[PDB]
Amino acid sequence: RFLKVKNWETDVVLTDTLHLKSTLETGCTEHICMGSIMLPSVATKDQLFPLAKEFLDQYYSSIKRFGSKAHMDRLEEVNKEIESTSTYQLKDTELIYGAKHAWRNASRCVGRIQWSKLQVFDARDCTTAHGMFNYICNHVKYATNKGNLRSAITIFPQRTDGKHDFRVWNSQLIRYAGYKQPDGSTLGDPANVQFTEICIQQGWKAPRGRFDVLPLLLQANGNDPELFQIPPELVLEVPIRHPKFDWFKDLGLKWYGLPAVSNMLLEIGGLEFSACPFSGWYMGTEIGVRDYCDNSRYNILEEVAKKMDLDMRKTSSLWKDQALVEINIAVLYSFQSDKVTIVDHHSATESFIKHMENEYRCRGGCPADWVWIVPPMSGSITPVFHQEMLNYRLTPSFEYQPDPWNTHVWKG
Amino acid sequence: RFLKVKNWETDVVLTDTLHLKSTLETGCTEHICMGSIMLPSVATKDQLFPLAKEFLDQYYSSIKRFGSKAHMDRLEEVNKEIESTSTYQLKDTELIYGAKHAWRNASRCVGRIQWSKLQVFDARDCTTAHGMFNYICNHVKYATNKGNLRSAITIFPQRTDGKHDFRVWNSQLIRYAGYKQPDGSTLGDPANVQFTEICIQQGWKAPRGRFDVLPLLLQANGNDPELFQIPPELVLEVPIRHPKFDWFKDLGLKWYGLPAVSNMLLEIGGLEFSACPFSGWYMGTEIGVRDYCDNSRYNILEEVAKKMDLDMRKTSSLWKDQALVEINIAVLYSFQSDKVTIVDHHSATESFIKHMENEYRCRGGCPADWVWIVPPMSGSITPVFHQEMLNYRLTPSFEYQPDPWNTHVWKG
Ligand code: HEM
Ligand code: HEM
Ligand SMILES: Cc1cc(N)nc2cc(-c3ccc(CCN)cc3O)c(F)cc12
Ligand SMILES: Cc1cc(N)nc2cc(-c3ccc(CCN)cc3O)c(F)cc12
Ligand SMILES: C[C@H](O)[C@H](O)[C@H]1CNc2nc(N)[nH]c(=O)c2N1
Ligand SMILES: C[C@H](O)[C@H](O)[C@H]1CNc2nc(N)[nH]c(=O)c2N1
Ligand SMILES: [Zn+2]
Repeated sequence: RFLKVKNWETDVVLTDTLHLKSTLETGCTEHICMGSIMLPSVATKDQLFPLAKEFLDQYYSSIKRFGSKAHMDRLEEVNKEIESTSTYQLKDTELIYGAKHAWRNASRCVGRIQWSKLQVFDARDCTTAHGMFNYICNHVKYATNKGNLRSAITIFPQRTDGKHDFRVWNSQLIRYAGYKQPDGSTLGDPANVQFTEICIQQGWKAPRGRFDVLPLLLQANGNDPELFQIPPELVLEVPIRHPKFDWFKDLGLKWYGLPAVSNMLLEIGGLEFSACPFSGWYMGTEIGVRDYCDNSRYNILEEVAKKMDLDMRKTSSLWKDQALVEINIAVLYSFQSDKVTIVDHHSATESFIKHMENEYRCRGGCPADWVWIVPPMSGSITPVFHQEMLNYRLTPSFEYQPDPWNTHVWKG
Repeated sequence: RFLKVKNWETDVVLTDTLHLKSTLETGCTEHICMGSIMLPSVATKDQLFPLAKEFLDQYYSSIKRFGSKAHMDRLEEVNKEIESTSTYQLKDTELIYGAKHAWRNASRCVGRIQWSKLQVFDARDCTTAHGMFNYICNHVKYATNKGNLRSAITIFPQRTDGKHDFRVWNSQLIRYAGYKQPDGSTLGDPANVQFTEICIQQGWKAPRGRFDVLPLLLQANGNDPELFQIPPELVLEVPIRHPKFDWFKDLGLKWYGLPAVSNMLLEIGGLEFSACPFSGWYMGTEIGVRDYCDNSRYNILEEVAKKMDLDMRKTSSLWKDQALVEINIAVLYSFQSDKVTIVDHHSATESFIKHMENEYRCRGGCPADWVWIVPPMSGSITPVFHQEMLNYRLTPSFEYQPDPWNTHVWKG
């Protein structure tokens, strides 16, 4: 009832009781562990009050007024509004708390040491896709902050019935387009090929090149979504050069500064915000390992091996690893020389260990998904590899949701 | 009741029903996942017959005679012997099947494609520590096979009462000694420091150097354990050189050829074999990443960085990664140039994916522990990073057991 997580590189032990607050289910059972399944898995007014009460009880317990006068009245206020409207509305302060804690509880996030420094943009007065575009542009500009990146989230109106849904159809505000070829291969980002042709469907005019920034596809209040192109002055990009290999520029590689995921659902006291794009800054490996070196992504280990004078015949020459380290020294160096915020997987994972100690101290635990926290290269030389982690689903939370084109009752 | 695991680098999907046979518990619940906990957690004659029956039912179902004449008689034979002796004895063939399947079910093992080619040495007639030494020496010689390594396991008598236990006190048959220093630091292998002084306790005379092979500490039939030194001609060692950097020899590094874990418990039809050393061959990373570059192990990233002309001031120069790749090219190259069997983490993980497909095909699944299967470097450029895995505990199995010095009722 009070479980222990050990670190095996430092012999450090912490005791988890925060998992007792856990409510949702993990997909694991007593006889099966699903901690490597990628995505394991309309509401009524009955269900809504325990979720609202539970949330309000932790919000007022966090401003040091649990069960006090303001809390019992807010309880009644929301109870009455859920009887009346079969839903309710969060205070600005409750929205900001809920957002920061959804991040704080995101067990797959290695960057959560920053969770309390999150800028919450309340876009709950938005009514149209143009309104959404405007809010998103201000989000991008604000979070980019000329390379001194700042964490932010923009929260569009919550789901009501279910057919009046606000959705960003992009999986990230800033993504490079993916184009299939005659010979089957892929220019640009193979991840986004289907989306890059959904945009062409709704009317995008593709500049069929490499690092072409995709347009926004914004659905407001359930209406069919509409295309908007982010002003290119708002999309900050870092050209990737190496601090030794001058042929690295000839590779002609660049990535965007702002990782801003836009396809997930924010849940706060039973309220479902289906459009809530949030951004931080990149950890180096997400670009230099996964974006660049994934087989089904940019898949550039070919060239980086070549130009380095590498033994590509033998699988065991570790030419794949050797080009992988250089690519990540190059993204880091390129980003830092342009004063664009980036964190290397060593500093980010040490920060997470530090963050984990803070959580267990003042909170009683820190839900963490080892499978996602360990970086996708050099795993065991980072401190998180050796750190046992308990994963469990606290709320408020970010949750996956299906892509909107699989679910949307179209009409136009 | 019929779960699906997906690969996300190939979009390949397999269906797991083998988990329905699963019996033991995983440590996870519906509300907590412990898949990153390192070690989560005397028998009676009542418990023994279902375990014996279950095992016999799968053994006879494997030689294509399930429920037939020989099976129902063997059932009765073991039933009668568990009534009589409150235990029982495995046939040579049942022992070999049980052993191979404990390996086959070891969800943390990436090398299981070889599980059916396991050499089972039956040492159940052993009575003394000298007998154990003899069996172990023949094991080492056989499995080493002059560098053309062969998988093997030696199975000492099963636990009976609990105070007459056969145990190898070494965690591996071949381990380098670890000596603390005046200035606190460590010569040799810091992992084994406590064992390296337990040997000195029982009378070892330490050649306090680096790669000093430890003596065996063999406990037979519950008696106090005794020291034996493996003939050095039986301990095959690979000097580590790099195929580019001639200062790599000056590092003066070597590892033993034979990974042969000796501290675990083999469980077969409810029978507990507390001493069952088993060996295969090293995957490169266990030496070049964990053994060499772990903080609390040989911790040699210092020098390999230095001699390479590396920027060690900045954490973000990825000097740690850069020395790590070279070290692993060097272990691989050194082992292969000496015709000593070694497998690189690329081939071993591709083989495991191939093996996984075989299992789901002819068996209905393959218990796999993602946390342990993904190699500790370059995780996402190997195919297992992108492979969802269901972990569950089948039997026969290898299980952890406490170190014998924490449990042994001494007397001498
Ligand atoms: C401030 C800098 C940040 C860094 C360095 C960071 C780092 C990461 C990384 C490396 C991942 C793994 C995702 C992948 O590998 O594809 C991740 C996931 C995640 N991040 Fe953070 N992040 C940051 C900010 C944020 C913010 C501001 C939020 C929310 C407001 C957030 C919420 C999440 C969530 C919910 C996930 C997991 C979602 C899933 O299940 O896929 N992060 N983060
Ligand atoms: C044939 C070559 C083999 C290779 C390349 C191999 C590879 C590995 C690796 C890399 C690990 C992870 C352990 C660690 O990282 O410290 C492992 C674990 C394991 N291996 Fe294999 N292995 C081989 C043979 C065998 C054999 C012959 C057996 C049993 C008879 C076996 C049973 C196990 C078990 C039970 C574990 C996990 C034990 C635990 O929970 O710590 N392996 N193996
Ligand atoms: C705020 C943030 C910052 C960052 N630096 N990186 C992030 C990565 C993801 C993310 C991206 C893709 C996938 C699916 C494929 N891996 C899961 C994710 O969590 C995310 F949501 C948010 C991120
Ligand atoms: C047969 C075999 C082959 C190999 N090539 N490697 C192996 C590694 C381990 C092993 C070693 C240490 C630990 C604890 C610290 N990691 C767990 C293990 O499973 C093991 F048992 C067996 C192995
Ligand atoms: C199969 C596995 O669940 C999947 O590849 C996961 C593993 N861990 C990950 N970890 C991070 N940070 N990002 C990912 O995309 C993944 N992918
Ligand atoms: C904390 C974590 O459970 C621990 O470090 C595990 C992670 N995965 C591992 N995987 C392998 N192959 N070997 C290990 O020692 C470990 N250690
Ligand atoms: Zn689990």
